[PDB]
Amino acid sequence: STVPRLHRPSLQHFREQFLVPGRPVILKGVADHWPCMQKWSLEYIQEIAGCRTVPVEVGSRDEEWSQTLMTVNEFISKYIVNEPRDVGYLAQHQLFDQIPELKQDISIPDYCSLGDGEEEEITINAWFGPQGTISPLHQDPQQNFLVQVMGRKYIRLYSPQESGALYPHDTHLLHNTSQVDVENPDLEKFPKFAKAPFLSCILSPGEILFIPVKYWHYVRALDLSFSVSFWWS
Ligand SMILES: O=C(O)c1cc(C(=O)O)c(NCc2ccccc2C2CC2)cn1
Ligand SMILES: [Mn+2]
Repeated sequence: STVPRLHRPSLQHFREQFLVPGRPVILKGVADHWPCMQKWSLEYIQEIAGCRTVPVEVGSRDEEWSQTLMTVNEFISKYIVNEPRDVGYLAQHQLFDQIPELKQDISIPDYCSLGDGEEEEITINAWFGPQGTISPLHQDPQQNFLVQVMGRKYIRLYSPQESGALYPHDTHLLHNTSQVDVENPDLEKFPKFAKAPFLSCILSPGEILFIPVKYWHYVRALDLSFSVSFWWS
């Protein structure tokens, strides 16, 4: 079944029915009027950040992801517009600490204040990449508000209760990552994955997905996509 969509729910309503229990939800009417929703085009991102060095993750379309450095202009040029030869992702980067002028175009969701951490310790990451970027099925150690700004993203969510049916890697460095290709699972090797229930959604611009702490999430970009994630506790 699908992730429920709620429009500007109260802090208490979000705290009691989702944050505390750990239930995913899509929040509407919250970030749809953030400045990023009208300003951030490729033309705008180049003007404000084109000459800045950003980390980019590259990988083949069972291959393997390496990490390099290049200017935003370079990234867009040879991973977004010019019929890219490989997949490049400006992923998990604190672009807004590097570029404060872009931090004016977003805010911190008020729902974060319901956490036991400090606002200064919230990690804001930019996920800027082309159609086709795919995360592995994985779980993070903090709460997360995934704000979609450009394009859409298909996202699958498995509860932490389903960890057994997701076959996590046994190396400590990857114990938070699933061995299973979500959208083409090897059921002969990972049979328990087939009967694991899940939530799914297509996250579209203006929307915020609340990924509870340690909720397994799988993300695939359907179009040219720019997402901003808020990791908070
Ligand atoms: O908000 C979140 O928790 C979140 C969002 C995304 C996203 O792609 O939007 C995400 N993808 C990870 C991913 C994809 C493609 C190559 C590499 C990587 C890894 C970072 C090394 C993971 N986590
Ligand atoms: Mn994640």
